[PDB]
Order: sequence, then structure tokens, then C-alpha cells
Amino acid sequence: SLPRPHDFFDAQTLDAIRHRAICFNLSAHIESLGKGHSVVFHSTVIAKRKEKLLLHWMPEDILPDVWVNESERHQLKTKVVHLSKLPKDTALLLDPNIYRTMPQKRLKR
Amino acid sequence: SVNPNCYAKVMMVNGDHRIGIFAKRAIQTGEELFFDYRYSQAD
Amino acid sequence: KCKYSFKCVNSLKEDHNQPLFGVQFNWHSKEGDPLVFATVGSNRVTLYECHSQGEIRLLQSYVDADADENFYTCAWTYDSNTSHPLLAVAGSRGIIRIINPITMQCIKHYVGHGNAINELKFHPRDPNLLLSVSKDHALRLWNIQTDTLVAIFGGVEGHRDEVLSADYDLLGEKIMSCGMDHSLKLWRINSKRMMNAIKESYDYNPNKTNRPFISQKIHFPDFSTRDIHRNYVDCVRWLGDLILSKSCENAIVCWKPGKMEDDIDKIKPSESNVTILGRFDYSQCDIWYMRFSMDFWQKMLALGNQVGKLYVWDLEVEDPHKAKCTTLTHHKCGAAIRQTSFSRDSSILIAVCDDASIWRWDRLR
Amino acid sequence: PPATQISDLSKRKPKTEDFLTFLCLRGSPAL
Amino acid sequence: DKEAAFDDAVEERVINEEYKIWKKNTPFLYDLVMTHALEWPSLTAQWLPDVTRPEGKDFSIHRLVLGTHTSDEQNHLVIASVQLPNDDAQFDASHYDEFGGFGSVSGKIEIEIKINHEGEVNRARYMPQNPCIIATKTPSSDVLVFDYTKHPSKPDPSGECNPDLRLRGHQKEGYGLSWNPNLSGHLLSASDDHTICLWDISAVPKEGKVVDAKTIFTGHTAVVEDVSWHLLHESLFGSVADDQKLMIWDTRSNNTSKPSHSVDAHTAEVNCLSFNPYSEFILATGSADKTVALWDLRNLKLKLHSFESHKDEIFQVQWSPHNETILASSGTDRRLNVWDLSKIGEEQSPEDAEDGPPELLFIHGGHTAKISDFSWNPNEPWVICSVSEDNIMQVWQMAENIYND
Amino acid sequence: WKQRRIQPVHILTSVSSLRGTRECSVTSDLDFPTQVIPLKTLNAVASVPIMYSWSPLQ
Amino acid sequence: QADHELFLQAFEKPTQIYRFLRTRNLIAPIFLHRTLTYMSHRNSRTNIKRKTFKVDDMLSHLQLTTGFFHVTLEVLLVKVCHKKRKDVSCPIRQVPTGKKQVPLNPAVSSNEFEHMVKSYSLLFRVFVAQMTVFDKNRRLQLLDGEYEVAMQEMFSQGPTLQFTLRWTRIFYQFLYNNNTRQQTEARDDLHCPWCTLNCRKLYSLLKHLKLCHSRFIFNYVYHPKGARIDVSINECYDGSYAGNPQDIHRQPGFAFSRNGPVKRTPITHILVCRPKRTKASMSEFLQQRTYSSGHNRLYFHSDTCLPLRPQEMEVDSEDEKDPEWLREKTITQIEEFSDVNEGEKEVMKLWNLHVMKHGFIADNQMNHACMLFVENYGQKIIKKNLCRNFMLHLVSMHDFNLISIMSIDKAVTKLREMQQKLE
Repeated sequence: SLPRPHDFFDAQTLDAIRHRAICFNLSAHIESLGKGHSVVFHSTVIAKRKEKLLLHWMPEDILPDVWVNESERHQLKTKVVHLSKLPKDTALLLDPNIYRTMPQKRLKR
Repeated sequence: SVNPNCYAKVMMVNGDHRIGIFAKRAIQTGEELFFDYRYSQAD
Repeated sequence: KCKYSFKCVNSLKEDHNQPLFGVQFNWHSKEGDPLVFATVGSNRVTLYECHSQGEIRLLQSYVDADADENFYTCAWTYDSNTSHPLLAVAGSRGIIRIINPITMQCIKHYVGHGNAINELKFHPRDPNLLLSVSKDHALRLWNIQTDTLVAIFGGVEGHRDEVLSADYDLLGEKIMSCGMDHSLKLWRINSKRMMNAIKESYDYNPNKTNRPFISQKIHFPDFSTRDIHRNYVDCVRWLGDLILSKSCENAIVCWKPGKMEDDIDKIKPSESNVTILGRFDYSQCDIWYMRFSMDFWQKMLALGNQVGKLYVWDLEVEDPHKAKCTTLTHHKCGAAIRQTSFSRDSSILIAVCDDASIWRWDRLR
Repeated sequence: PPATQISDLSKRKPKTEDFLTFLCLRGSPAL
Repeated sequence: DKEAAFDDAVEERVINEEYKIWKKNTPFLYDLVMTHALEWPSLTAQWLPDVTRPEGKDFSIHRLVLGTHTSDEQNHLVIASVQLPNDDAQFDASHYDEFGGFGSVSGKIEIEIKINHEGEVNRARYMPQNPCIIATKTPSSDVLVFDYTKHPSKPDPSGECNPDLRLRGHQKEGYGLSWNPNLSGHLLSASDDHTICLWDISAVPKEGKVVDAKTIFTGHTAVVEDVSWHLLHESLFGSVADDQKLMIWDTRSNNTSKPSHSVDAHTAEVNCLSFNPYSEFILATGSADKTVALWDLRNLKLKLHSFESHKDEIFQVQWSPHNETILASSGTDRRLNVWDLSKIGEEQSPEDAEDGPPELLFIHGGHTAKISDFSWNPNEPWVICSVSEDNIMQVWQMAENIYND
Repeated sequence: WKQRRIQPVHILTSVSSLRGTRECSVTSDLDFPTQVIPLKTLNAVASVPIMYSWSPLQ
Repeated sequence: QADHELFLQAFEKPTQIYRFLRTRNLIAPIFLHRTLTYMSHRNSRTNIKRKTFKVDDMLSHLQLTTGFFHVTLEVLLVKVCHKKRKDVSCPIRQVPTGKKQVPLNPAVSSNEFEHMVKSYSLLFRVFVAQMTVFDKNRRLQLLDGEYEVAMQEMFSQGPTLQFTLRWTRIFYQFLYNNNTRQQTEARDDLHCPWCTLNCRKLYSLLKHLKLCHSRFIFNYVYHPKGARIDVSINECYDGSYAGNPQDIHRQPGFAFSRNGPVKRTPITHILVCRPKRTKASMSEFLQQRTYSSGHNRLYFHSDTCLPLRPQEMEVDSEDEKDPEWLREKTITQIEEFSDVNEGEKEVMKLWNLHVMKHGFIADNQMNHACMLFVENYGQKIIKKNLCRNFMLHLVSMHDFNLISIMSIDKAVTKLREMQQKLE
């Protein structure tokens, strides 16, 4: 019979997808400690409250930095958040391979 | 195919033999045609 | 005996480790610009740049292993609008890819061949004319500048079998095409129709007109012969006004069309008695699909050998083919050379084996 | 039986220095 | 830049793979899957209310107005003939092939009238009172009104057929158009020149080759991407532009610069606007802020359950006339997001919240390019027709399994 | 040939794994270090079924 | 090991491709899996439209401060926004402050902020300092309490400016053409390993895998303890280009570039006619016959392998009664005669070419054929002066019937005008 016409996907973008996935895993390890369905991150004490603390997370506009109590920070320094609950404002800035308009450069309107 | 949509019949025109291709059924627009090779020498 | 003496500088290898067919030097490079060449193999083409003092280096390597592709030719050219070197590659499936090593991006892809493209050559007067001797029992002339099929040589009495390679004259006045049908027919480009079609393609645009490009199918060549080579002929060239065609007869016979006195340009199409003058003879070179090449000044003609030996022919001297010339041997030559290429200046030549392992030589000068 | 399927299979898209150690850094793709 | 082209290629193949995946869930999500690719590329869709189901032909005579979006080859205006499976769909019936339940051979998508056009066709809004008159929007300053019956079929090898009604009131390219269901005529058109134009039409004078704009609504600073009337009440309509104001304009108010409703309703560009006949108060609007939000006519300052589910500019919203608590929205995200209010302000299982907002119910993902128009079927309850810029016109019905009891 | 020059082809060694993909292994047989170059993969094109040339006739 | 390593790589590559495709599906799914009528296990929310839409309304100061620990400094604001259509990147506006002669290793908050802007943040310079003032989820951050805010190079041991901040048993079997199975378990109850989907039971996973991951073919086999599911890439996988076929063979830099409008042939497709809307069956876990109409493909030119544009569909018959090579062969054969005269050869070539190019088969029209020579070639016969040869040839047909004496007279008189016109 006639074989598959042509694999339009993965002709050239397979390596770009691997690079993006490598960057994502190295930055967040969401596939390792994020349980696959949530964002894994590492926190550090950038700020604190004279008496709470600020376990700021490294990825900017990906895993938001929150404010927690001193004992609360010392216990749950790392917060794991589902991608479903991630904000929609910075999700687009998190990675450019999720949704970007292809033909919007011209025509469109 | 075993169920062609066309058939061949040779007709003698003006003292000459010329093969004419004829449709077996009402063929709708734009499909891939057929012809039973068993009719010809090369089946 | 010849007044030439080359010396090897340095070599290299390739990632794919596959046979390499298409190889030429960048003869279009002028003084000052370091010499470069190209080689092919598997689905990954590789370039290189080897400096003086016996040193070699690599610069680029493009892979096209998305499908089961394969490369056959690496014809060199250049783009007048950009003054950048170009490298056209084709084979296997039959897509003519025009790589641009400077920007490392593909430029043009060409479809329409019924089988694998076997050879490629460029028009000396116009760098935009590439001759593709396709395997579909025909030969094709493409116009890269306007992306049209200028002329489809073949028809009722043309290319009974696959056309392997076709060359150009000293000025490109006449075209000969060796083939697999024992044919050496000279599809001349001297008729007025060919020039008119070339001009039309020069001022043609597929967007402008709805109808396709009206190609010219040359069913009948301006001259033909079937008795010079007993077997199929794979390489052809134009030694001056004579013919430098080559077949599996381990000889590049230097014959002339017609009788011994009649002009080639005025030979009648019905002539059936050509005359042979001489042939350069060697041994252990009986394999098929190999390409030979002379220099720019025609004084040095070279052909590869499957054993590994290399030959250079001195043709600037008087008289027809004679003497014994010089044979070049390399310390690391074990495989089959598929294409040899000198430089524009008589200083540098590199042979390429069936592992994309270029061995570059430098003449004493 | 490498417990969770992710920890042994999804370590193929990040198949370089992004596996975050764990069983992925070990012989997860192989036996 | 090389990176931009690389990303565009990656996203193009990603969209292709997503569409190929979406094809497989056709039987388990919808009821009918009809998609016909117009010869002249699709840019608009509509639904003429003509219906006829003769005895022995269970299919109803269905007509839809397609578009023409090629560069320039004798630009046309295509009207195709479509069919519906009806109650006796005859899934197999040992006779599926035309099928025993509907037309499955010969005139499945047959063309009826193809009048030549001069330029592009943007909208295909017909007069619902008299389905014979069909309008068209062109890049020129004038709109085109045709008549598929008066104009002959089988166009000659020539273009720019005279439509006998050219409404020239605009200046720049037009992109919006809507008719008045209650009153015959009153075609409102919104263009890119920051204005919305009104043509009275109706009692068109004989040999009306030139028609001036009866009224012009130029109150939005930026380009109005769509203007739609209120389905329940014909004395008022709504306008919206890039200035982030899903305004509502009341006709015969003696004020063409200040809209009656000045609710911003967003912060970024807002393009779409519609209403609902059954839901006399529930509305919808598409926007750049990806925050299509229902609004109440009596209480519009407050925000209802903002269906924050889009991902970019939305160019089209509409609500189903058949039901009451169903709306829809499509835009540049090549998704026709169908809204639902009966689940607004309510909770559910965690998996239900993971799927999305409980209020949002359906989203159609069978497009590869930007959606330019979509419409429900007036006759059939769930049948939806949506078009994009990939030259694909689809007719489909959302599954009735979910809305049982 | 000597009428006009050409643009100097520096033949620069591309980049050093710009996309983080596989790199070339040019293991020079002579005593030279192996050169590494990212494999700049090129896009593919749709093929065509094989056939031969035929003579039109009526 | 050689073959083994190659097989491992050639199994990974399709598995890896599907992995990235599913992670993209994991990152952003396309359609709500709850609307799938068969996937009733998950998202079993209440379905009661009694809550009609008519009930819509009811239903729906800081005082900071010191010096670095190890100099005029300024505090700037860094703002992240939403990437709109006009601007590819999010606009950033900077609102810095003044400088003070703070001691080198020995503040009152302003109403700069207070919905286009996503968030408000402030960054110090002491010589840089980056902080996360506001979370991306509008969560509380940079709250009250004095802290030694460390300054990033280029509390902590690094330099800081002390500021008193205040308020405001399931078994999977991966396969490829039945090569070699795999052994992977499950994490969550009926969780899809590729993309996270907590199916409540197999009724939201069984056909979900097939109808949502078309790249794989699933053969559920059931397990005594749990559910056993196999995964293998479908060989056919008609996932090629699904748009305009004219962009498949376009030149690089223009293929699939979706630059602008392209003409295409009409096509009608239908593949979901009428689902039975029946209940679940176990035997289902243990023909399509799609409908197509019209021209849904790209065509080729007859002479060569060159593709035929849809604009070239008008006639493009490429059939000819007298092809050019036929005329050339006829001329060559006529001029190659060994026992013919020059005028005889010329007139014979003329008549043979006329007969081939006109394809006369009608016997009576053969008489009219003798007239046709006058219609077009009269100037050529006048110039070449071939009156005698033409007359002899015209006479040389009564031996085979056809024509008559009257036709001969008519033809001779008709040509006589041409010679007399020259005369």
C-alpha cells in the first residue's frame, strides 16, 4: 500500500523541542520533583520579617515568590504549584512553545 | 481491482481497429479509475 | 616527465563515514580568499578548509537524514546578485538542493526528475544554467536564476536509456551527453531555438503567466553515434574542439566528429563516420559512475582510480596524446576516489575517497 | 518495575544534564 | 530573525499535529462532522433559513453563504447546497455510501449560484426577512449586495459582475456587517476606519448602482473590528474597537459620537460583540485580554463569571438562539469557545476545576488558521458552522448527550 | 576570471552548538585535533513517484 | 551493541517524538476531556439545568531605612506586563528615585503604584539588587519586617541595605511494530503517564488514549489485579500536511509559509455520520469508510514529473493529432527518399504534412481536401513555383478514385490565380 505521505512534524523541530525540554527540566525539574503535573522549584531566603520570611524562588515569572512565616518558611521552603493553577499572565512568558500566533505578523485584521 | 469502474471494448472504425475505454458504472467526478487486467493479455 | 609536481598537505574525516561522490574545488575563488572545496556522503554533506604548511580544518557539515536521502553531486557555482559561493547537491530522491555555506541555510529545492540525478555541470557563460543528467532516460537543463526547466533534451530519438553525465565545450558552444544506451549524441546548443528559449527563460516569470513554462523537447539530437564505445559511457568532456569522453573502456578517447578534414561546426546531421585520434589508457579503473576533471588551463587532466592511485595528464604540449605523464600516490589512500579537483591556479588539488576523507595536495610551483 | 512510569520514561526528552539526578541519572534508559 | 522563523515553523507543525489529533475525537464529541473546502478560499459563513425536506428525501434543503479569499482569479461569491441527516440519520442501515439518511453522494456540497465579485468578500450577512438579498464586504469603500436568484449561474470567464446594489459609504477597508432581524434592511457595517456604517437598504430604489450611508457611527477612536445588533431589541446595538470599550449604541439617539454604554469591559483590545435572544440579558465579547466575560444589561458595572479561557485576540462571539444558557466565542486562538452560565458561581470536583472553569462548557478545536466567522443553524438546534482563513468551511452539531435532564 | 573579484569567503566555523544539537566529529587522520561543528540539519521536501519520459500521441 | 544500539535508538526516536508531543499536550491540552461522552468516570459533576439562566445574578504605610556590609544609591522599578498583539515583548516602564549620601559600611514608601500593568515591583542598586516585590499570582510578597536584602553580584553574607520594610496494578507495554514490550507502572489512579490526567476509572482512559493520542495504538487486555494497556505507534498514521496541498512541493522559504491566499480545488469530507449513542461494552475494549467528494489532491503535468497547479486545470489536455516530432519525422522521411525529384519531394512533404496535421478520414472530404491546399499554402506554391508538380500529383489520384475531373479543374484554376497574381 501507499506509505505515510510525509511526517510534517518532527522534520526539523525535534531538536528544538529537545532543547526546550532540557532547559525546562534544568530550570525547574518539574518532571523530577514537580510530579509531572506541578512546578518544582528551589527557594532561598532573599528577605525576611523582623519578629516571617521570603522564600523567593529562582524562576522569575514562572514560579511566583511568596511570603511565609519564619517557621513556615523553614518547614515548607519549597512550594509546588500545579500548572493548572499557574497565573495566565506570566504563563505565556514562561515558555514560547505553548501558544504564539504564527500569521499575525501581517494580514490578520 | 476485482471490481473495476471501467471496461474495454474494441470497435472497428473505418476499416481500422481502435481501442475505446468505456465506464462500467456511473462514475462520479474526480475518483481514481480502474480496469480489469484479466481482460488483457497481461492479467 | 611532466613539469608538474604536487605534494600532500593534510587530510580529515567525516561524521557519517559514507561514500563520497560529488567533489569540486572552489575555482571561482580569487586571490587572497583561502581555497575551499566540498564533499558529500550519506545524508550529511561536509565542507572543509585546509590551509598551507600541511594543515587541514573543517568549517561546516549539513545533514539531511530526515528521509532515506543520499547525495551524488556537489557542483560548485556562485550567485551574481550576492557574489556568494553556492553549492548545489542532488541525488537519490532527485531533489536539487542549493546550499549556501555562508549563511548555512538552504536556498532552492528542485523536483521533477523521474529518478536519481547522476551528474551536474554548470554553463561557463552563465552560472545560472545547471545541467542535470537525470536517470529517467533523459537530461534536463535548469535555470536556477528564474527556477524553470529551460529544455528537456530527449524524446523519440534521444536517451534510450539513463543519461549519466554531460559536459560543456571550451566556450560551451556544443553539449555532448554520455549515457547508458551506448550513445554519445551531441545535443548542440548552437541552434537559434535554444538561444531564443534561453532568452525567454531569462525574461520569464511563472507567476506572470497561467500556462506552464513552454519547454523545448529535443527529440532528435544534432549529431549521434553508437559505435565509439562498446559499453555505456559515463564521463564526457571537451578537449579543445575534440571530444574527451570516457567509458568503462579505461580510456578517454580523443576523437572528433565527422571526417578528418570537415569542420565540426558545419558537420551535417546525417554524418555516420567519425574519426578517432588517441586515448589516454590506464588500468584497474573498470568501475562505473566516476567523474574526471582537468584544470582551468586544460594543461592538467586528472581522473580517479578505485585502487587509490591518481593521474595527471599534460595536454598543453604539442601533438595528440602521448608520453606517460605522472602518477600521484598518497600515504593514506586505500579507498576508491570518486572525483578529483585541481584549483584554478596550478597549485592545489584534492582527491576524495569513499569515506568523505579529503586528501589535499599542493604543487611545488 | 521502576515504580512510577514518569521517572523511567519521561527522562528521554530531557536526556542530558537536566534529569535532576534521581533514577534518571542512573541506568534508566537501559537495563 | 532566524529564531522567529524557526519558532513560526515549529508552531505551524504543532498546530498541524493538534488538528490531526482533534480529528480523531469526532464521533465522541459531536453528532455531524461536515467540512467542505471552498474553491475560492473561505473567509465567511452564514445560514440562510431556507429548508425543504420532500417525501423520500429526509434531508432538508440547507444553504450556506461561503466566501472568496484568493488573490485575484475572477473573484466570485459562492452559495453551496448542504444537507442535514434529520432524525432518520441512517448511520449504517446497510445503505450508507447518497446515504439513506442524508445526501452522501452527488450534490453533497454542490454550488448553486456563483456571481462574480470585484475584490474580496469579508461578510456574508443576508437579510433574514428576505433571504434572497445577500450582502458582501469588499476592501474598497463600497459594499456589495447580490441576488442569487436574479443573477444567473455558470459564470462566464470574466469577473466583477454588477451586483445592482453597491453601498458606498465607507472610506477604508470594512470588516463588520450585521442585519436587523426585526426590521427588513438596516445593514450595519463596521470598518477599519474607526467607524461603523449604517445603510437603510430595504426599499432600495430601482437601478440603485450607488447607495450612500444612511447613518455613520464614528465614536470609537480605534478601528472597530465588529458591530452586532441586539437580537431581542432592534432599537439598539453594540460597538467595540481596540480602545477597550464593549459599548452599546442605541439607534435614533441623536448622538453618533458618544455610545449609550461606556463600559470598558477590558483593558486591551476588544473585537467581538453579540447578544442572545432567549437570554435577553446575557451577552459576550471577545478581546485581546483573553477575558471574554458575560455581562448583564441591568447590571453591567459589575463583572459576571469572566470566562478567562482565551489566549489572544477574539474576533467573533455569538450565543445560541435555540437554548438560553449557552453562548459561544471564537478568535485568533483557532478555538470556538462555547460558553455556559448555568454552572457559573458553583463548585465541582477538583478534576472538574482542573479541566477548566466550571462555567465554560465547550470549545471547538478543528481549525488550523484564524477563525473569521461562525454561526449557528436557525433550523437545527446544535448545528454550528465556522470558517477560518485556511479555506475550510465546516458544518457540525454539538453533541446533545451532555444536556440531558 | 580576473575581471571581477569575489566576496571574501571566511568560511567561519558556524557556531558552537547554537541549538544544543549533535556536533560533527572531524577526526583528522593526520596529527590534528578533532574539529566539532553542529550539524545544521536542512528541511526536507515532498518526493514524487518514479516514472519515465513518454511521447505524447493521439 | 551495533544492531542492539541502533534498535534502541530507533525505538527511542518515535517514542521520544511522541513524548515531546504529549508533554506539549501535558503543557496545554486542546479540548476538555470531560465533554467526551465515553469518559464518564472523570468529571462526574451534577447535570441539572434547573438553574436556568434567568437567575444569573443570584447563581453567579511603610517606613524603611544604613549601609552595605562587607555611596549614593537609587531605587528603580521593574514592571512585567502582558505580551499584547502589537508588541511581541511585554513593555517595561522604569520609575527610579533619588540618591542619598548613605554611610559606606558604618526611607518612606511612596505611592508610585495604586489594570493594564500585571504587577508592580521595585529594585535597588547597591551595584545591582533584584527582588520579587509582587508574585505573579497577585500573592503577598515583600511584606513587613526589616531584612538585610542581599545584592546579587554583577539576610546573607553579601552586601545588603538594611530597610525596615512594612505594610504597603496497572502495567504498560510500550511497543513499536510489536518489537519489545516495556514494564512501567502507574503513579495515580488511571493517570495517563504521557500527560497528567487523573481518570477516575478506565472508562475515562481506554478510548481516551486512542482518540486523543492518535500516534499510538492501544490494545486493552485487562489484568487480574488492575488494568493492562499496551502502547504502539500506528504504522499508517496519516498525519501529513492537512491544508493546501500546493505548499508541499513549494521552494524552501515559501513552502507551508502561509504567506497569503492560495487557490485550491473544491473538496467535501464527512467522517462522523451518526454515532449510535449506545452504552459501554467490554468487547469493544477487547469500518470507518470515510466520505470524500471532489478533487482533494494536487495534480501533475503529463509530460514530466512537474506538478500541475490548480490554475492549470482549465484544459491542459496535452493531446495533439499532429505532434511536433511527428512533423519532423515526416519531413525527414520524405527528404530521405532515394528515387524522388526535388519538386516531387517538396510537394510530397507538403501533402503528407497536410494530411497528418488535418487527420482527414472522410472520403468525400478527400475531394474537399484537394481544395484545402489552396486555402493556406497558395503563397508558398506561388513562391516556390511548384505548379507542375502539384498538377501532376492532383492528376495522380483518379487511378485510386476520389475527386474527379471537375475537382482537378477547380484546383488548377484556383492555383492559376496565384501564379497569375505573381505574373
